[PDB]
Amino acid sequence: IESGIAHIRSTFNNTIVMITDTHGNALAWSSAGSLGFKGSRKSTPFAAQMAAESAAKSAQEHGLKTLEVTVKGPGSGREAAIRALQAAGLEVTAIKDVTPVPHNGCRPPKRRRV
RNA sequence: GACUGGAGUGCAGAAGAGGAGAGUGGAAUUCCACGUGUAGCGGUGAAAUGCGUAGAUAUGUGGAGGAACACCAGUGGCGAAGGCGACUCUCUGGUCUGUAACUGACGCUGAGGCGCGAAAGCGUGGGGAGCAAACAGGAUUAGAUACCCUGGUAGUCCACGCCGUAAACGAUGAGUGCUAAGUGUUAGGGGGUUUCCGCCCCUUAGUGCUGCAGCUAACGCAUUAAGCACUCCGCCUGGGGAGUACGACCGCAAGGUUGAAACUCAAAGGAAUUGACGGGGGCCCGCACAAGCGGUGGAGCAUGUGGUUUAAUUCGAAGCAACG
Ligand SMILES: [K+]
Ligand SMILES: [K+]
Ligand SMILES: [Mg+2]
Ligand SMILES: [Mg+2]
Ligand SMILES: [Mg+2]
Ligand SMILES: [Mg+2]
Repeated sequence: IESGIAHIRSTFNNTIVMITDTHGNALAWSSAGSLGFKGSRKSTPFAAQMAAESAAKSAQEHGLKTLEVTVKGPGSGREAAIRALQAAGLEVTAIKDVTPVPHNGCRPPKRRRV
């Protein structure tokens, strides 16, 4: 009711933004597809902003003033999404990383055009 | 017979992902269960196949399973090479530095043999999370038995045993000595100075950069020589056929090692130079685009050209650069 955590999964294809409680129960989420986009336009900072805003202004169901934000992936829309979450009318307390880095564990798939 | 600069042992130190075994750690991919949780996720140049209201995607908790080990990590270390990176222990190999104690040429190479030997692959039995040949579906395309997407078996991992190939490459055989420098870097030693620290110089074995002589067809090599010399081995004698055929040996097999001729060609090739080109880069320009104006292509006619039909339909011009 007072504070939440935001998880953004930004990738070179789409941006998901989920607002949850600090001990990890979902209240809301959104993405560019639920926002109404269909192609590469999903992958844009504008879609990132819009999905962020929809997420936060539904998170004001049970209400909050403060967010801790956690950013995942190489998607370029993290700046726009964080600006959205600051400017929607919430006090983003801190930003942090969820870069899922293995210490050379399981290997990636192949490069493209090979 | 004698000696020690080679070679080796001893003695005092130093580094190290050198190898085998056993055990061990946490990231992190996947999966199982459970909450929260609502309609998308994924992917592309666009998509679609596919997963998803029988509830995902995500988010947290806990658990299972295997594979590889970020930072350190560096033209840095070690190793004969292949290659070796998480940690600890055990068992082991080799290298360098200093000494001049010890032996006293005991050495260098090395046909034929013996072993090792990336990855793929083969046999048996496990394991199999990811990635993934083959394959299926979806796109692409003129077609696509491909690139591209979603899935995915062999495999990849282990034990044991085979296979013994490689752009297995520094495309540069092992050994010895000699022939200018400058500079990093690693492991050591010696000395001058200084409170150690720190700076400096000399030297040993490595590893890299740049360069003198000299060599080289040149590119370039240059005390880590492709220099100057000696020993030993292996290999070459135009291209292709052909690393084929016969033969032998090895191999469960796949296939490997050894290795020709007939026939055919008049070249094949290396390095470098000048251009031209480039679905390479960079800089600059032109109505070249873009921004705009008005037009052609549509209609009718004039003209020219083509094709044709003609006794003849004179000849010439033919992408830009022929066709009022
Ligand atoms: K096997
Ligand atoms: K190699
Ligand atoms: Mg193998
Ligand atoms: Mg224009
Ligand atoms: Mg007209
Ligand atoms: Mg004419």
